[PDB]
Amino acid sequence: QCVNLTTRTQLPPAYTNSFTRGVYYPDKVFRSSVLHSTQDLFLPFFSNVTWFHAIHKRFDNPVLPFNDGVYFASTEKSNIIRGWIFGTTLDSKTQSLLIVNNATNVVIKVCEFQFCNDPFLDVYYHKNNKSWMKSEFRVYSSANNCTFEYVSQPFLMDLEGKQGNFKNLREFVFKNIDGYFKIYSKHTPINLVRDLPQGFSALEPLVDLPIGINITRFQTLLALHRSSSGWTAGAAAYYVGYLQPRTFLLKYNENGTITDAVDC
Amino acid sequence: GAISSVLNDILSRLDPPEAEVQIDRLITGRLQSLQTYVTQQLIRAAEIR
Amino acid sequence: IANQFNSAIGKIQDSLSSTASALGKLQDVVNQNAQALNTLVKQLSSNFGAISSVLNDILSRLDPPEAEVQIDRLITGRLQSLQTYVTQQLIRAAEIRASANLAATKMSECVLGQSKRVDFCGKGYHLMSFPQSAPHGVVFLHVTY
Amino acid sequence: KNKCVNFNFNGLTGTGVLTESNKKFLPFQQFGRDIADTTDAVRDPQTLEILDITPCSFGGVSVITPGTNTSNQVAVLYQGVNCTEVNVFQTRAGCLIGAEHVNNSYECDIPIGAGICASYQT
Amino acid sequence: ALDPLSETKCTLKSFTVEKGIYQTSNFRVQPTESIVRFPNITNLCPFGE
Amino acid sequence: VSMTKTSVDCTMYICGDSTECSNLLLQYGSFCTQLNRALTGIAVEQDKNTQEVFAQVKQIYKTPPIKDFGGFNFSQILPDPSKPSKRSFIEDLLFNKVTDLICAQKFNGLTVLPPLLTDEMIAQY
Amino acid sequence: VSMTKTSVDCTMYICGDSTECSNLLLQYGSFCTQLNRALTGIAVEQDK
Repeated sequence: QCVNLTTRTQLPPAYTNSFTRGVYYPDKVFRSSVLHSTQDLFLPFFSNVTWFHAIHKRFDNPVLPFNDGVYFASTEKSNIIRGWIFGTTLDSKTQSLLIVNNATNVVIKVCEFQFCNDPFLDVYYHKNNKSWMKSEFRVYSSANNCTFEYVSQPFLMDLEGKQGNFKNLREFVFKNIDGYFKIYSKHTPINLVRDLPQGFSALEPLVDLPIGINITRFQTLLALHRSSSGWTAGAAAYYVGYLQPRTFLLKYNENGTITDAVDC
Repeated sequence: GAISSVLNDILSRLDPPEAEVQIDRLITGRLQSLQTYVTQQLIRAAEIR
Repeated sequence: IANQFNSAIGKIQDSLSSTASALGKLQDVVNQNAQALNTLVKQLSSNFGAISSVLNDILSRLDPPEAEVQIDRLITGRLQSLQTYVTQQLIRAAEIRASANLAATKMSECVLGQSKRVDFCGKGYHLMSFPQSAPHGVVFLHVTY
Repeated sequence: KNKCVNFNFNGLTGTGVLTESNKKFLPFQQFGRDIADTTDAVRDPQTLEILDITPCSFGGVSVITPGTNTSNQVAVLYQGVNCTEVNVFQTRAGCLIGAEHVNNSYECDIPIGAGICASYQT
Repeated sequence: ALDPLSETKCTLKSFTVEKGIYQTSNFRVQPTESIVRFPNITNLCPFGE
Repeated sequence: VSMTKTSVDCTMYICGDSTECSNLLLQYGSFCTQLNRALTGIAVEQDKNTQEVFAQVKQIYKTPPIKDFGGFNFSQILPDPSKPSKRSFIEDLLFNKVTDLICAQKFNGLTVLPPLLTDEMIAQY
Repeated sequence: VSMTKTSVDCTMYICGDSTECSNLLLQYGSFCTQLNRALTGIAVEQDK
């Protein structure tokens, strides 16, 4: 909760450039064999994105401003990331949106949460009988005054620690417009070492959340393990970016999938 | 048809909604005058060709 | 004179098949018509200052007297937009009719007859012209000395 | 299906012919549109199908008749549409009713289109 | 509206129709019936309970 | 020579499927009528361009069955009867290099009128 | 032979020094974007 980790070490906010990232399907309108010009909140091409990671002596769980919207890209092996928490104060002073996975399903609700300096979901005593079950919950102490509750499709997250290169890529978009929270999700495998791969990806909707609360900040909830100050987190890398009102040319193929995009 | 022919004058006097009503007569009048110039250029261009 | 002509016609086939830009004169006619029609349709989506560009929306939302005010704005702009299209077509109609008259003059002088005009039937002394059909136009093969 | 109707799908309305096509929409995109920003297709909100929306048939109506002193005979011609309502024949220009088809070729008198002309004769 | 010949006379504003073809009207197909398709009623609150 | 034939309906283009919109359109007088007659006249003139250009003769001329011109090969410029649609070898390329779309516009409210003179008849001229 | 080439800007001419005024011009669609190509075509014909 309020106790900082022993091995956690601060690092300078290194930056890296994303190439085509920030392209998504604007809305439910389908189009094919046409080139459309969409003006909305986007991630500019070749724009510097923040460089963060979490390992066993550098663990990154800071607070970042949400502004109007943000882009998210990360690669996972043991799926360290549990979810995200959104809100103005990220505390019980007001309402806060929480998108997380408990290893059963994806829980989405808005309540008044007790803020912690270092929220996360920890586990301990693995050794043989790898365990990895929910025991100690450090994200928030209690919740109340819930104005929203939602349950998405079920999923089982495998938190078993893994080694080697990053075999997965997960790119999300988090934005709020006219009191309507929109979220995009794309999951594709990739062979990656560090930095980011070079390629194009078409982001797709995930869920529609007409929440309508003010979000000035957000956190990235991670999972910790030990074989809670002495608990570590597996090797993972995630990136954060800010969206700007930029115009892209979305090229729709015969099947409707976006082949490529260009920033004017 | 607008109260004044200056854009800064109408914007600093009438409200944004009221100025749009006057600006409509300014743009509508300027469009008819602008299109009239382009239409004459196309006709004059044909005579030159 | 046979080895020159037969070889010349061979160059027309090779140049015509290899070079697709020589016909841009005709492709421009199709482009101008396509752009004018595309723009003419896209103007219907604009609201023209009205609360909404859809008639059914203002009828099902605004009051009867409020809709009439909005219908006037939509009709006014849509009318002007259609006047612009017609105005442009009549002007372009004078350009195509002018080019058609030139094709008729060359057809009679260069093809049907033999003209002594300088560089009207093409560089050099004109001998004979063979017309060829092309979409929305005509092609002339001028044999010169 | 296959009829001119006034359709209301979710919050979308319009008049046109509903014909199921082979188009495949993105599962998260229910309604499609053409290059002109006008819906060319839709996905049934209930059943899984893709309905191509074709606006109902319409076109100009032309009257083919000889001079008043010649005769009062009339032949109606439709533009850009085949014979629907309805000597009922079809041409490339559209449905032509009230005239007889003659294979023999004659000099054009009343122009119609697509290399077809009409005249008042035996 | 009596006959298509009269439509030609009214279109020309004269009783004398010269040999030729003229456009007297525009044909349009009207809708046969209204169609309404809305999604399922799923996600119901059990008020019966 | 020829330009695309288009016929626009000022009643349908301005007011889609609207009775009230069409009633208020009558207050503007002949603006609608003029815009329809204007495009109608152009479509008629576009056909005149083909009559004053393509066909210069009232008779049909044919080549002899035996071709000896003295060593000149006109086969490329002349029509090939083996083709399904009569055209020469030069016209075959002219047709491929120069470029349904017209049907979609017809239903969108912009009518594409077919030309009076077909392309096949142009090849015969 | 050649006519004086003049390129008029419907964005600068219509609304001087006004962001709000220019906002109303977007409601008219291509009217501004269309007039720009009409004058540009005349300038190209002057060189030919």
